[PDB]
Amino acid sequence: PRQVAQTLQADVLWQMGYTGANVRVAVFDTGLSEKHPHFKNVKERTNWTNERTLDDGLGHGTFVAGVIASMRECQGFAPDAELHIFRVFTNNQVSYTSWFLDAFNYAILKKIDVLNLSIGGPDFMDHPFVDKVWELTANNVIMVSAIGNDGPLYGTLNNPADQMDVIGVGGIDFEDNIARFSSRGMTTWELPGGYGRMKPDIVTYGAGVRGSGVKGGCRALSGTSVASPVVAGAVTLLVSTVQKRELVNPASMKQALIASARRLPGVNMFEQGHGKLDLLRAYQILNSYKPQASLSPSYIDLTECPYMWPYCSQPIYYGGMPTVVNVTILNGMGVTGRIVDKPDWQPYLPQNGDNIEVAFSYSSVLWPWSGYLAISISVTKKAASWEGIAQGHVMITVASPAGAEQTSTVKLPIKVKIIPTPPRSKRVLWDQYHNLRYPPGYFPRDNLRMKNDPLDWNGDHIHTNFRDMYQHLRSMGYFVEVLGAPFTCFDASQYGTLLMVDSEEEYFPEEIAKLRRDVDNGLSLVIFSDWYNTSVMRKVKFYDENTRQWWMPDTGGANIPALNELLSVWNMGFSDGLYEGEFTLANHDMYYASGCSIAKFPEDGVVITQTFKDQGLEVLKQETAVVENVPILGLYQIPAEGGGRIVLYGDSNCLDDSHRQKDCFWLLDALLQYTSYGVTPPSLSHSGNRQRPPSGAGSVTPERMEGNHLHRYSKVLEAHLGDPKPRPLPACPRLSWA
Amino acid sequence: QCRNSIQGKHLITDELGYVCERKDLLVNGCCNVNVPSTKQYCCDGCWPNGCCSAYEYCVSCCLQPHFELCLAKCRTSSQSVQHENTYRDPIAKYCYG
Ligand SMILES: *[C@@H]1O[C@H](CO)[C@@H](O[C@@H]2O[C@H](CO)[C@@H](O[C@@H]3O[C@H](CO)[C@@H](O)[C@H](O)[C@@H]3O)[C@H](O)[C@H]2NC(C)=O)[C@H](O)[C@H]1NC(C)=O
Ligand SMILES: [Ca+2]
Repeated sequence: PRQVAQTLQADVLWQMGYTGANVRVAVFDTGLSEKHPHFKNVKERTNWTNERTLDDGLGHGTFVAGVIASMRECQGFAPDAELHIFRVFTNNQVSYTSWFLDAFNYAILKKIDVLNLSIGGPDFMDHPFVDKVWELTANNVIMVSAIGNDGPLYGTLNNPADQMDVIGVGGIDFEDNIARFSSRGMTTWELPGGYGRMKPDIVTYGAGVRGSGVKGGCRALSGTSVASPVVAGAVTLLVSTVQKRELVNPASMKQALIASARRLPGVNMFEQGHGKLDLLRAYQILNSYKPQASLSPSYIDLTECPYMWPYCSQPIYYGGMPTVVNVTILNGMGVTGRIVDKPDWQPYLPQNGDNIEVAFSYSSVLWPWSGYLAISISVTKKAASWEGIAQGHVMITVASPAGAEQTSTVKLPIKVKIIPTPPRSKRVLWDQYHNLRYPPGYFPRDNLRMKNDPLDWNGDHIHTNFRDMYQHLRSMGYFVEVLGAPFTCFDASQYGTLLMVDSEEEYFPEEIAKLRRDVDNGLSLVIFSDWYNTSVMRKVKFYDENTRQWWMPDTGGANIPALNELLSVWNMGFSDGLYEGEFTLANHDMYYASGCSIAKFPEDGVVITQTFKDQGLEVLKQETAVVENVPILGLYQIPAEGGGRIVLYGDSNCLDDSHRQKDCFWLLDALLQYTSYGVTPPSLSHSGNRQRPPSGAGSVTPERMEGNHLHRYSKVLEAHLGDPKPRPLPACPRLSWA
Repeated sequence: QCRNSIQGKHLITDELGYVCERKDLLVNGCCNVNVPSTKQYCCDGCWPNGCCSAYEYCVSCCLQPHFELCLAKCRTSSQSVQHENTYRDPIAKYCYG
């Protein structure tokens, strides 16, 4: 049978006397048995749950500990590792963040070198937890964490594996293929204004790996909760191999794993990281390593890929939104660093490297053991018609305390592709600014049937849970840039269409006025709405165990009252009735997951309506009812000459990737064609499902649920708690190109 | 040699009590006493209830006339949160009493 440790040539390092000796490993899991025979060096087991037992009822903590440090019948990487067992989950995999805080305090107290966290969470706004993790890494704790078992959907990264100071470990099968369960995508802390970093850091074997059984023997498990312990054991063995232990810090260890990693062919860097763990090359790199700074990715090649997806899925032109690469600076010279000067952007005149201007944003202090360097790359005015590879290198001098500063000068190659600006139509502005989501507040699932996932938490970015939709658009020719700022902060003459999908945010009055001016000037709007209903919202309240609190939705599927405030300037509106069911449009199947209807639409709209199920009645009184002629989609061209277009659709799940049933990528393509070219889509204007556009007369308009708390998580509304009002319009972000 | 609060993004507190920026940290782990910004046992930002906006100032106030004890007691813990994921005092999340 398979031996995970042997397959990664852990034996070749066992022959050298390096077996994880004098390396402290902590396992944050469901616990371990008292006298498990697969371990010789389990120092202590601690229970931080409310269940009165240190033992492992599920067998997960035992398997993790075995993979890391098993000696019998299925060996771990570091048999001589000092195992520390932290039972912070119950038999059902339930853990309170306060228990995590206490356990992490304990871990820092014990000075553990490697910490495996196989089960994370989507709540990266759990500020006590994230502060604790930063505190942990700052204290010289190499934290290996599983990126999560919520793949292959992008935007599914789990905290703390998504932190710059934590080794995120994804899962491959023993054939070196990324495991289906393995989480993917960029970090989403930085949305909407920013861009996400590169995760996972590395990917190792996490499917079918044999590990210790609860009482003995071995059994096969799967998940990044399995890949994470493999990397943790490999890191423990590597720590034992290095001669100078002072050279071993989270940054140096991460850098050894990053440089020695074997790049998987055909896998983008946001699925694999730098590659699969290579233990022997990692040993060699640690052997030759000296304290230095480095960059993840270490080069910015918007051409070389699939490794550099999404950065190669489109080239950069003039007038495009700045291309932001969040480069993780790994500084092995000290826990705190400092960028010495404004990084020196040295272009290459010989090969046309001066067609790029690179602005730099970055940490004032590089901490803990790392930091960020957001490089905003923008073409110049001269290159607005110049195709080609612009090449330069960004020289970053990271300095760290000693007396002389530990100057590490790092070259960041920047090899970007450049093209002339596309027409208005090809450029699509995806609205990220008006998206609200979990972690912060309870924004319910866009599909009420999906009881398993009751939160909208996958970022809703074109590279996170709309990755399939974005890839579809790229294959369709659309260049999809992201609006991370209010409507007032983008040149509407650049874009033919603005795509607002499952928007939960409010709107500034200045935002509404500017958007109306944009629409009159030629900007188009594609508003993929989602369900809203005060009664369904009240019935869909759920008990969050993490907080031990009864959560009510802050808004429905989409902020239908706010969207109606925005749309009132065009006489349009949305209803509050829940509707659902399979249907068809222009010979294409569909699925209305959980959406609202168009309560109010002007007379000249090219509307389409069909029959669905009154899912609101199902939610409230568990009854059944089919609703005749529920308008779900509406088209409207503004009469003003050179005016925009507005498409209204009631559900957002046909584009999301979370739990897709059917596909409307065809319909979104048609709607973008409508909003960017004017030609009417026959799939809806010659459809037999047309009808008189509604009027909203007599139908009570949806209202914000009494006592809602959306203002607590709104960039637009102040947390006034009494008649909340929009904040003053914020100043548009600006960059000083270097 | 001084046992310094390794965590500090900006500040550092040694076993003596000096709170110093990260630019004023000596090789032996001690803070730069000569620089005026290095004041020891500084309770700056510490509210009367015993909570401070900075972990290192929390440690320094906790060291007022135990270094590991102050380091541990000033880390955000179970009692520092309500509903498990929100501070009972975000502006003073580091409490020594
Ligand atoms: C690259 O990734 C990093 C890590 O996620 C991003 O760092 C975050 O950047 C924001 C900037 O908006 C920082 O905001 C903070 O705001 C407070 C407000 O008082 C300010 O006092 C802080 O000094 C800081 O500016 C945030 O702290 C920071 N987070 C971390 C962990 O460093 C960064 O935004 C990304 N680069 C982009 C999006 O260009
Ligand atoms: Ca959304």
